[PDB]
Amino acid sequence: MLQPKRTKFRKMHKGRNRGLAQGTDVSFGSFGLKAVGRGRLTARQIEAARRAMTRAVKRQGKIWIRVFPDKPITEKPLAVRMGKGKGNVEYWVALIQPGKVLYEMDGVPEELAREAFKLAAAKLPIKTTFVTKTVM
Amino acid sequence: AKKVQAYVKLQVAAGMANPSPPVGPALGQQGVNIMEFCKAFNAKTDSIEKGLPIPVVITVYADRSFTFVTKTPPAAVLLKKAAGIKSGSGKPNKDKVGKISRAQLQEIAQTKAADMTGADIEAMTRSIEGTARSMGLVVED
Amino acid sequence: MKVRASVKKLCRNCKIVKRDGVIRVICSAEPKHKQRQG
Amino acid sequence: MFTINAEVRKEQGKGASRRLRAANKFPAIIYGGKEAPLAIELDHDKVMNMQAKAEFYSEVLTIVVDGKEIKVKAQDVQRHPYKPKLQHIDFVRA
RNA sequence: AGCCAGGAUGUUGGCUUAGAAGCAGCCAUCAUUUAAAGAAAGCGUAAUAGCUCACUGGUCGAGUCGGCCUGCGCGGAAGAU
Ligand SMILES: [Mg+2]
Ligand SMILES: [Zn+2]
Repeated sequence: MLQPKRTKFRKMHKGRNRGLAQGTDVSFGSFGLKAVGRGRLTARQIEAARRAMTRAVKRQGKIWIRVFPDKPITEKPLAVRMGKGKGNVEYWVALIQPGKVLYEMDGVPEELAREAFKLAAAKLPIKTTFVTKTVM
Repeated sequence: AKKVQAYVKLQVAAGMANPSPPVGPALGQQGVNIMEFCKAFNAKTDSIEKGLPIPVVITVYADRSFTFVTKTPPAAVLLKKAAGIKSGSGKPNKDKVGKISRAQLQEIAQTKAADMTGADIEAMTRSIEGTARSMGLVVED
Repeated sequence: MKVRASVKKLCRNCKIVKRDGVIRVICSAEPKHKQRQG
Repeated sequence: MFTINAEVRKEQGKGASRRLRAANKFPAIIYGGKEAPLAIELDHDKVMNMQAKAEFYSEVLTIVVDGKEIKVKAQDVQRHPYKPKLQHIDFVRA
């Protein structure tokens, strides 16, 4: 699973996930899996989708993961009362706003990339769409 | 003419007599038995060519006297003597193994005068040329 | 009968058909492919 | 050879622009050259269809405002974050 | 979309492979006759045998196809007096 090699701090405030995305254009490949929805992608989800794409294209073309899970998510364990410090870091998420290109791909035909992105999308908790590299 | 009653396309080296083992059970299953090619196939093998496989039709009958009309050995076999090479594929494009001319392929074509329904010399010429550029020996022109 | 929330044409002979408000897949070829949405 | 029919727009700002995009139009701007910039409104579907072609981003375009032709170039495009729509185009006078 | 014929030849192209001529699998993915036929997509065969399909001629005599953008709806949808 992806996670920062180091972080400045172990734990982050929950924060909010308002706003539209920044990395909105296909900037590295020919095709992209854009996020229509708003949510968080765990590192496990990103990895599951990546395995799905990579296996679908059969080690062909090339894949960019435009999102990195850099936010630690704490959980409290079972049977633990509500106070007494922040929970432990269990997993890492990328916050995803609408418009975020999540994955990019090239070196494949558009039909194959559409299939691969469909498999990956099925791995993911947010609604996605298939986008193409845009001239300007 | 008659409708295509029943037939099998499986044939082996001609010069060697009684070619039962290399075919075996395919032909002797529906209409035509074993010992009816140590003469008839040989009665037609001599006047054409010895020592190279020659495919033939077997259009069987209820009357047990099946009609056979043969074809000239295909380019599947012939383009071995003229090129001087036995090997075909394996490395046709990785590093060429066979060498033939256009004239010898044209020769292999002309010997096949009625071998198929063709009216143009150049058509059959490039047909054999395609056959050669397929199996893996570059025709030299 | 495959009762699924996701019913799909599983091959060329499958057909989606809506019967009595239920999406079904009927396959002339493969009876395994027949599906009901539910 | 792309010909785009545009209207100068009096309303500007975020409310007016969102109202435009709700009416299936979208704002654009023409700047560059020597004249003052010209804020226009464009029919969204026609321009979207046009800009589906790479020549739209390469060639000189013609924009007709008040029956008057302006030779421009599509120099910047704002798209919807996730919908296949256009938010805005900058046209530089060509 | 139906219905009527085809759906080929070189070819069995091959390399392989316990068995692959269209299919454990790896290439070339070319030519011929063509109105049209893939070096073959699903089956199917012990590989072959074989059912199709891709594609083209006739009958038919108006639309037809499937993508995106949207409204509303459909399934997904099981609990206890
Ligand atoms: Mg406001
Ligand atoms: Zn089916």
